[PDB]
Amino acid sequence: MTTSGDPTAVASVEIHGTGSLGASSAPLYIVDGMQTSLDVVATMNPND
Amino acid sequence: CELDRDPEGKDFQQPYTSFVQTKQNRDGLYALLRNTENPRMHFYQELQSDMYCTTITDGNSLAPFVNWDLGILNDHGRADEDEVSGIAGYYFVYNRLNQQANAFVNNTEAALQNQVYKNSTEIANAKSFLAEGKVLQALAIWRLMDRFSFHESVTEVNSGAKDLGVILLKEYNPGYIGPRATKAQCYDYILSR
Amino acid sequence: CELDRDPEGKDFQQPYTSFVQTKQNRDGLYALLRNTENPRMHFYQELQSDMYCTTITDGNSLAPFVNWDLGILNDHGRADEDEVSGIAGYYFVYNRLNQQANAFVNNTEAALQNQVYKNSTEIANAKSFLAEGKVLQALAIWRLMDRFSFHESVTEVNSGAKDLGVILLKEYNPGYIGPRATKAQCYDYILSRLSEAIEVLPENRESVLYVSRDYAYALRARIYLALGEYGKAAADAKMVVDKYPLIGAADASEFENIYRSDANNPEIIFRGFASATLGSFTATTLNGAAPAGKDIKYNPSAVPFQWVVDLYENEDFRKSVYIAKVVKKDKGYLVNKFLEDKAYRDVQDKPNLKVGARYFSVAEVYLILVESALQTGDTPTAEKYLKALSKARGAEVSVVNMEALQAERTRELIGEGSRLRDMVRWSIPNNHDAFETQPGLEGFANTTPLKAQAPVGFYAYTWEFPQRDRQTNPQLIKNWPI
Amino acid sequence: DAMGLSISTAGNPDLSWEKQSQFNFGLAAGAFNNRLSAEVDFYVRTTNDMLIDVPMPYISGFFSQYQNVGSMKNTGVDLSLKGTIYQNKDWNVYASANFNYNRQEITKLFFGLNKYMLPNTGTIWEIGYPNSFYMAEYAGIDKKTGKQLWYVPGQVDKVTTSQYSADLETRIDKSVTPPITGGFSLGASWKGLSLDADFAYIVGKWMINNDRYFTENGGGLMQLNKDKMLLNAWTEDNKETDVPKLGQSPQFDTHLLENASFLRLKNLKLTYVLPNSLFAGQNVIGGARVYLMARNLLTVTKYKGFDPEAGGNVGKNQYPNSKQYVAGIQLSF
Amino acid sequence: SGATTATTTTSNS
Amino acid sequence: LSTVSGSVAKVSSEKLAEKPVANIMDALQGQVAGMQVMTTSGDPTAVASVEIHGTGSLGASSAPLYIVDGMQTSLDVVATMNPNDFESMSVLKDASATSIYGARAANGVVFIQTKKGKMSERGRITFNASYGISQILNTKPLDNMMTGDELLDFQVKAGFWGNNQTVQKVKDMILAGAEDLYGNYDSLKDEYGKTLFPVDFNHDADWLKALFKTAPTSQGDISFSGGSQGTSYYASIGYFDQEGMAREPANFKRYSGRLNFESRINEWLKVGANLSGAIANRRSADYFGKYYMGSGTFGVLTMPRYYNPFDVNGDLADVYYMYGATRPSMTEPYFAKMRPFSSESHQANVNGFAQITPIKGLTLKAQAGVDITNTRTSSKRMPNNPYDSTPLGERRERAYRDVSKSFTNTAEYKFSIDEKHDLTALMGHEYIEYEGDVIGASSKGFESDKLMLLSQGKTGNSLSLPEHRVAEYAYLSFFSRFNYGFDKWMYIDFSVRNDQSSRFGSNNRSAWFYSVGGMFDIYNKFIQESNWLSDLRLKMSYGTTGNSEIGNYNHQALVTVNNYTEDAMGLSISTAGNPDLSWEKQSQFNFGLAAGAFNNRLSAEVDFYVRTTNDMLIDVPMPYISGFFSQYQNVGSMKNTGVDLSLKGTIYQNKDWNVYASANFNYNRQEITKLFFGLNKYMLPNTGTIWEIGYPNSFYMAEYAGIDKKTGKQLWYVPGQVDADGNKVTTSQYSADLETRIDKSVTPPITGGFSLGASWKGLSLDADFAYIVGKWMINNDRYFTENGGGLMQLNKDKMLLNAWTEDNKETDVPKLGQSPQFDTHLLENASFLRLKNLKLTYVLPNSLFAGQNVIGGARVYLMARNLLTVTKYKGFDPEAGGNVGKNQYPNSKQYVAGIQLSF
Ligand SMILES: CCCCCCCCOCCOCCOCCOCCO
Repeated sequence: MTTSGDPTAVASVEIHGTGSLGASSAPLYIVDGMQTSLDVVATMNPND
Repeated sequence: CELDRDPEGKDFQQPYTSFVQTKQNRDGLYALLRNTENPRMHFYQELQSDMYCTTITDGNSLAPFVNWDLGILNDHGRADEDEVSGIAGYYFVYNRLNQQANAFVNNTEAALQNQVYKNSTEIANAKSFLAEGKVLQALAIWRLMDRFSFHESVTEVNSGAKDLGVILLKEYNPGYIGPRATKAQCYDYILSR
Repeated sequence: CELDRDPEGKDFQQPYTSFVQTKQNRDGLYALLRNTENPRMHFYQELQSDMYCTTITDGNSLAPFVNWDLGILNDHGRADEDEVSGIAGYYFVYNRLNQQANAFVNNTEAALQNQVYKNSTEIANAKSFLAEGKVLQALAIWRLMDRFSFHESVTEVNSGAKDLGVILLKEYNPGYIGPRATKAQCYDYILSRLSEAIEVLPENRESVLYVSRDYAYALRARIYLALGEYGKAAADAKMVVDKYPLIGAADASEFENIYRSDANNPEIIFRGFASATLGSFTATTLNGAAPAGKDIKYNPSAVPFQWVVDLYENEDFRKSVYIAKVVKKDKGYLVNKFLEDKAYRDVQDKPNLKVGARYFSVAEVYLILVESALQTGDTPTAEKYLKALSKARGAEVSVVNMEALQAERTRELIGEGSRLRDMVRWSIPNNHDAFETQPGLEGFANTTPLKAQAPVGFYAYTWEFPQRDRQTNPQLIKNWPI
Repeated sequence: DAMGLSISTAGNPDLSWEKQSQFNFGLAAGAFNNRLSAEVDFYVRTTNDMLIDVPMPYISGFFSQYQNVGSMKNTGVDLSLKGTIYQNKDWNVYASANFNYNRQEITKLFFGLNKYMLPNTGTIWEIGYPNSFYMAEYAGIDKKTGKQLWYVPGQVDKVTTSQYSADLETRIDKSVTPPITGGFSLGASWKGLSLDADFAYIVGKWMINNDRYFTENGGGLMQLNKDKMLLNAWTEDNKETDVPKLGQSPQFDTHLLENASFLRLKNLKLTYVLPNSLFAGQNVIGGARVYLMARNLLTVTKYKGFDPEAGGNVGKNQYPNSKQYVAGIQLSF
Repeated sequence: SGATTATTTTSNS
Repeated sequence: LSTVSGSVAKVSSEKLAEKPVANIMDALQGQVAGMQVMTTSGDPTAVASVEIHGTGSLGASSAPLYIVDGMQTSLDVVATMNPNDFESMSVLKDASATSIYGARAANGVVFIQTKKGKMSERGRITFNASYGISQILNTKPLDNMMTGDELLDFQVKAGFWGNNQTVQKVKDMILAGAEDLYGNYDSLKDEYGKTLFPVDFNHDADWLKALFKTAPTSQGDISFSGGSQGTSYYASIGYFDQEGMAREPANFKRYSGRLNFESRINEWLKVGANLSGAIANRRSADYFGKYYMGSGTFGVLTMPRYYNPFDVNGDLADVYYMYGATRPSMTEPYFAKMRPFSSESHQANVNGFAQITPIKGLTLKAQAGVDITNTRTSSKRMPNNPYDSTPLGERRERAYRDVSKSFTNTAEYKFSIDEKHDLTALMGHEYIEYEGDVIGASSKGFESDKLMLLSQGKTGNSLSLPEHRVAEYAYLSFFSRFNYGFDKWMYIDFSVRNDQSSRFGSNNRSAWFYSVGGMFDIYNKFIQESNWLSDLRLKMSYGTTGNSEIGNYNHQALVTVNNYTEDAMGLSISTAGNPDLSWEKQSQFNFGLAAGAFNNRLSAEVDFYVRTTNDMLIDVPMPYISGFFSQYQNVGSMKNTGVDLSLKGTIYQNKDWNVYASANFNYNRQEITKLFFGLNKYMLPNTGTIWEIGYPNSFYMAEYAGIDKKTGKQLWYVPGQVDADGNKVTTSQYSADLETRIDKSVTPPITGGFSLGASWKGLSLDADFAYIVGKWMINNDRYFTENGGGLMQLNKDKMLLNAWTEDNKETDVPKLGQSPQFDTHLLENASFLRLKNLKLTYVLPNSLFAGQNVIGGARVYLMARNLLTVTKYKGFDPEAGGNVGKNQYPNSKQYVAGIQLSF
């Protein structure tokens, strides 16, 4: 679910419900072996 | 490969490495003691004496102490971030001073035996600083034992709480679940400090 | 492609079309004046007199001026994008002040003639601003003529330069090279600026941080005294001497607390704006001070002679403010006038030795009035003001006979750089080799002879033109024979 | 003048990492020549040692600690299925669908406690239920006097009062995280000319509409524009309505909980690959492609506030999602 | 750091 | 790259590979004829100064254009590139060769090409590693200074400590009151006398050991190179680390990477990319070049030898004592510990090109690239320092950013109009852009070293104002070049370009330049066969180029903020401006002759050039009555005439030996032909130099004669006066009218070098020499160590003991109380010959790697840099200078031992 129609807004993704109370529920984003953040993947051309 | 990442912009509790850290932690201990040993904390045991009479300006605030209302005094006072007052506020500020003094004294002793002080002036000053920290520990434990432990001339008590003191904690840990030490151990601890 | 690239934080030079543009360029003129007429530029003409002895701390910075080293003092100082100092820096900052006051005055004259101001209060304020700029042109020309032109009691000069002044520009253009004016032309220009500016500025002082009529009277009296005309000097000093009270103190610490603070000193006719963040500077040459925790420790590059210390009686208030016994922790005296001001402090507990610029105080108007009254043959006025000044300072003079005047003027203006002009005007030779040093400071302050003897009428009392001039225009006649 | 220093947050040297154990059982099947394909998966996901800033006892000398206490269990089933529906040599029709149902339950809290309410959030953690909403129920109005009425927690006969207080809030049986998630899709391609459509639904999602605190408000904030249903307010002449009198201020009760379940036509593309016979006597250009796309074209919702999805637990002054029309080229030369 | 000893020639080229 | 009729000198890859410095142009000293490389500091972050064919302008820069693979770069960016990635370096020192480059290509162009992968069946993997040490090269000038006892006796006799003073009184009650200062500090109170003697009159302190050290240097890189039939790649990752040889810390460190990629897509397209990046840490010793007390080589010369900075163990202390001080003086390792400084700079250069051949003939090429630098530096002043002026600390953080873009689009059509007539036409476009900014913030008033974030300072009058600086420019350019070639032996080249820059006014910014060149191959037409001669070409060129390197906003008349109060703002006048600032035009005629010999075993080149700078950009010295320091103007002219000749040989002996040699030479005569304000000469004040019409940039000072043996005074020659038969006339009164233009040039005329190389079965030895002849420098440190007039607290030279007195009356040094002048007795002859590097390498033989297929080669070398110098300069270094030798960071001396595994 993406909570804003802002062009600089990233989505909130939950796999199998919310796990914790008082912690984050975002997954681990890996791009080509090393991990990233969603704001960094926003700068990569998705046709690659 | 060491993977300790210490926070930049603040210090944290650890054994000391310099004399300026010891001096600054001592000044913070005294600024903490100023808000603990206040006249405003000792007014509740002044009003519970036989020398006061409440007036019509009261709003049942100074009234549970002068009139001996044993239903309000059983769980009185609050110690959240908005206000520290009452019997719970008394207990909170004196256990807070006891834990901070424990941290300062144990860190200064570890720094004295670890030989981190350069000249002899800093060693002599740090030994006097350690003695001041021990006096503040004895003051905190005595001011808790004064109100929360029974005098010997008491008739009827809970079964087992006749010769018990306060929870004698000697190290720094905020999460501590322990039993009450006996009264003799608490008085020997104060007098040895 | 458009290839137009224009700077950031910088606008273009335009003629004045508003009233707020005139106010902005006037405030820029005053902030330029604050970095010109500050005590750091008048230390060179103070050390060159016969009152200082270099210590062993000196790294050849003050030693050309004290010991009169004419091989260095010919081409001395820098003025570039790194440093501005020396004789060349003294020349550059007053020529820059003169040119920028010219630009301000001509632009606001043309804006007054083109009728770009709205009301009548804007016309009145613009005319007051014009007179305040005319005073600053007068000050810049006079302070260049003070150092780079001969007094009339000079013997040997470069042939043709005894009745010459400085290069006189009366309108702003930076592309002008020309010959030197005469002394009469420059002095009529200075006095025309001052007399045209007294008739416009109001009667009472608007602010202590801006030019008033009191400052124009005080500057005109100073120029008339240094010219050699005592009647007009007394007549101009009489109009400003009774509006500013002296410091009323009972002991030396009260005099230190009222004297050192610019905001509470009740006898300042004109001074520059200074805060802890804008307008303050350290002037630690004559005393060599350095903060250390909460106190001050001194390492001076030059200390006064014993005859300078013996001018002050032991109960004088200036013998712990103007000179202090702080060399080698208690052993000797230094000139401690520009120490500090406790208002311009980062933390109130720790010193940073920052002062501000003061342009005139009333204790020089008293000395101008006493000297002019003594020279024009008026004895009750000279006593009436010398007893008042010396009793407010702590120790009163018994007899007034122009030896007391010389002693009191030497005692009162120390560090301000007026002794070289006085010992030219009074026909006093150097005698630096004959003086003894302070006996408590031996090992630190010792005997160095002069590298050039300076009798009465020596050419080297006035400075030589810097060597960017005499190179860029060869119709400039230099001063010295060598 | 001199700096002093003192301990302020207290830490703990036994911070763990929020442990989790997950058990999984799945079954995958493929029907006639791998055309119809199905997949079903059951999971139990248990979390222990969650990170809470718990309120400490008074011997600590601090107010909180950040320790690892708690438990939680997520039980669910998710299934997906693909299919291909030919009718010809050229035609290709295909379809797909997903479904996921997830039930959250809190198991245990910190210090012997059975129920904890985070301050200034509006939720409640109760053992045996998911994290729910924490508000006062709203009965309606009383048409004898025209005043608002809230239910009482307990007191079953229920009993309603006309005076709001903070001791009237209770646990609402509507969860914060929506339980049912899915999405299905069609597709058809004649010869080159393809048409794809994707739908995505979330049902079970509740959301506080915070702008209806202002746009339907009888007393206060009177300079703003209001809703049209304030034109038949309760007076003594018109007393058969359900909107209150004009002198009252609304609360954050459960008349602001809206049902933000939706179904969104997330994508709809029309592609046309240019045919191979057009690039015949040439070796420069290899192929081409044209497409027309529409994003967020159609939405089926009972919400009242410009977007069900834009938000998350509360809908403030929000940026709604966009509806886009895109045309595109591709020259694979 | 320290005290600066004067009489330098200014370097150009 | 260039034209056939151009003067191009190519430097191979074996002159760039194994060098222990981050200064790549320092490797080219004595390698190109006419190119004069001088590096004036041994700092690891210092950079070289290049002049091709003499200095060209009096106010603008004379540096060449530095170009790596098409994009023009600064020299600090090339400092962050691994030089094992460089294939060659070609210096285009002509007017027919620098015709498609146009920013400041009147000064020459240095073109650097990076390696691309030579394609084969197996790629190559090389692994280089290296380690070495670096020292100071000259510790001779401090063998003449006084000792401690001699200095105290000289000071006592010279009256420095007072009249009637015994050496024992000054020794005891004056100077050994260092007990009083050390007794006030808790860390030195109980350490004085036990392990801390700050004043020592028995032994003599070693200040060269206190102020300088032996530093390390290391580097290593792994590099892969390959390619198929169409594509090719070269990748490289590396590491370089160099420490400075002074105790005041200076270091250079970088981690680099490079991928060069080149691909043939299909029969009309070819694409390519040259990606590079680095992470670099710089730090420069930023107190050198000025005179402080115990700093630099001035500190090793002039500190009194009875001042001890050490312990009783021999290790360096934290403080020392100087008499009269009010606090102790920190040593260099302790001052570098209470003032930290870190820099981290991220650099990325991405280039790329696409080349299209639609028809046979023309070739449309497009090229684009960007260089991006992001620097972030931080400095502190640590709190709770006992030996400071305040117990409070400060911190300053700056963030720099530079971004440079470039685009270049050409279209070349090459054809043959007959059988034996070749033509070529090229036209092109070029756009260069730059923008950069610095932002900065500060904070003061910290009390503990852990609470030192920038948001944790005092919040009253301890606040300050930030820093901000923006700069930008742009260049637009169009060009065209035509070539014609007759039958094979006559070649003509023509060229026309148009240049515009943002640094000039809106109606003065565009200029037109042209070039005509020609080559004639005399051997392939006239004498087509001979027994000894093998090649003979004769080339000749005339061209016009421009120079525009002055600074961005120098033609506007500006106004800046000069606030008075804290209420309203104020505006002051900044600059005067020059509305008709334009380019500086340079025309160059070149005539050269290249010849070969016995089957190309000997070869030679002779070139004669005339170079003329018209309308030169002088930063003119406006007189002080204007109120401005200087102003850039288009006034003046200059001329450089010279010859440069080169020759390569091979002198070898047997089947296994291979001995070769080379040499260079260049004489260059400058002449100023027109100055600025209608002047015939201008004397630059406090430099010691002059610009006079008709002569080069010369020196300008009085001529020291000697001393008067009857009085003891200093004597100078009065210029242009001879008495009766005798000698010239002298005088003892120093006047400014005694200054004469000396016939000694500021910029050195003669420049060259040579080389030797021998080999054997694997073992090889190489030696390169570089000499500069005609250099003079004013020794400024001999003003401080050779005078009895002032500065008597310093250490002096041993000659001042034998001074003139009425008793000692047959000396030659003057009397005591006299200041020296900057006259001819301070001009030293700084010409030198230096052995640049001496390499001894040994390729391991192919017999050892017979059966093992994972390692295919190995190579071991020893190397020594800067290990011989032949001078007459008494000043620690002749090269560090440029008319005045100040407190200089001398050049290093390296010993490096590395390996290379080509596995
Ligand atoms: C068609 C050209 C596209 C190029 C864009 C890529 C730009 C990213 O490069 C950023 C700079 O970083 C330099 C990479 O360093 C080279 C590392 O490679 C060495 C490893 O083998």
